[PDB]
Amino acid sequence: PPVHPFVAPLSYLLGTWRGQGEGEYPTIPSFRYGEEIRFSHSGKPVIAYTQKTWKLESGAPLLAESGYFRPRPDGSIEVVIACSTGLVEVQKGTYNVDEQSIKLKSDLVGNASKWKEISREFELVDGKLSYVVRLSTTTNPLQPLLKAILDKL
Amino acid sequence: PPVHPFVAPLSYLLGTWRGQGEGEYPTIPSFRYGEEIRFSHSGKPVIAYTQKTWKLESGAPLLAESGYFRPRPDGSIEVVIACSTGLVEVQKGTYNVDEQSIKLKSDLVGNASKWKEISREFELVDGKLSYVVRLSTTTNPLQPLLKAILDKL
Repeated sequence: PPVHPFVAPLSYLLGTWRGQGEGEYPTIPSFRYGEEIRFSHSGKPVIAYTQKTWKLESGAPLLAESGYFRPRPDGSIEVVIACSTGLVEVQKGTYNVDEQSIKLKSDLVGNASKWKEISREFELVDGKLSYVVRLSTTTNPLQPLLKAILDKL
Repeated sequence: PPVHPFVAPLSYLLGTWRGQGEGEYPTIPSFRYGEEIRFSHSGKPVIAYTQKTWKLESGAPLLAESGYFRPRPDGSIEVVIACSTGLVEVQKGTYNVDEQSIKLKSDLVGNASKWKEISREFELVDGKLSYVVRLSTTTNPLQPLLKAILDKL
């Protein structure tokens, strides 16, 4: 399967990333986690995304997500994600081929009444995949929650 | 690892299913598709679901979806799904251990303005997994869209 021309600008994502991150939020005291993310494709104008996080010290599973990245040649992109916690997300924004970055704001957060906005920003930095996830809640404004850096395998 | 007691009632699902199905809807002329579904778990109170469909005759990929089945011992169950078409779904309902059936109605259909409600009912019949997906849209009431029957591999 060749990479679809719609997906070609993001082909640096494709493969298996592994690394580690940190969470902290006003409500949640800080923590570290292992993370693995696989981007794959089947020759269509879509990238499939799957992800898992585990306890850094125990290797005991925490969360999983899966979804689909849908980029379009005008630089816009939508991402739909389902989480093992029972949450769904519609994410929208842009990608920049120069910066090899992707900036997303939730258009919808579903099945999580307390969580308002979620943004996710990816960025290839030094050949490693980085992201910041931000969360806003009923009571707390939008602010970082998760930061990670992963090596491509 | 080993089956969480919450997932235990649904352990028949676990594995890879392969079969075919049919789509028809007032707007859409009838079509057939090949379909593969994989239910798996990592010992948590959740079943991961991934699915793909392809053209019966050509073998060309059509859609894919992924998400999570979350059953609870009160017989209730919640399913979240992300689709390669950029849709998300929150499904809610019940499973019946006697009938080996699962009946879900969407609590939310996300990023698909014309589609209002999607119901999904599964049933193990004769060792085969079979389902009906129902759709209502802005102008059409709820009615079958997809019917499939899969063999466990």
